[PDB]
Amino acid sequence: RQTVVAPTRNVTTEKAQRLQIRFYPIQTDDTSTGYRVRYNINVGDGWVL
Amino acid sequence: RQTVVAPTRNVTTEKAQRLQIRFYPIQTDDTSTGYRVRYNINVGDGWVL
Amino acid sequence: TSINWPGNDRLLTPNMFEIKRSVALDTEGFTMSQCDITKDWYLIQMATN
Amino acid sequence: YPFDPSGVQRVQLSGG
Repeated sequence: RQTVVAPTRNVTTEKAQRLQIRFYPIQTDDTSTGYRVRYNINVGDGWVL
Repeated sequence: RQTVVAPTRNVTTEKAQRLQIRFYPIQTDDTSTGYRVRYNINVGDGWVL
Repeated sequence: TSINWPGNDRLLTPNMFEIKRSVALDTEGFTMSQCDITKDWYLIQMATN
Repeated sequence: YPFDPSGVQRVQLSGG
C-alpha cells in the first residue's frame, strides 16, 4: 500500500471566501423578443474566475 | 483643383468599438403622476461622451 | 468575402446597414425620427451630410 | 497588443 497525500499547504485560504457566488442582474431591459441581462463580475485580487 | 486630405492617422481606433450605445434603466419605479427612469452611463477610458 | 467594412461592432446592427425596419414589428428599438428609419442609418446620413 | 501592418487580412483586435 501507498497513499497519495494532499499538498496540505498553499492550496487553500484560511480566509472566509465564498465557494459559489451568484451574480444577480444589475440592469435588465425585458423586451418582447429577447431578455437582456447585465452583471458585474467582481473578481478580487487573490481570486481567479 | 485642390483636395482637402483627411487626417488618416491618430484620429480613430481600429479597436472594435460601439458607435452608438443604448442605455436602458436600472430602476424604473413607475407612479401615477410621473415615470422615473434611472440609467447608468458607463464611459470607459478613451471614451468621451 | 468576409471583411465587413464597419466590422468593429460600430452600428447597433454591426453586420449590415439597416436602412429601415418596420416599427410595428420593432421590439428592441433602433428606429429614429418617428418613422421606420433606423438609428444606424439616421446617424450615417446625418453624419455624412 | 498586436500591431498588424498587413494590407490584406488584419486581425479584429477588439481590445479594451
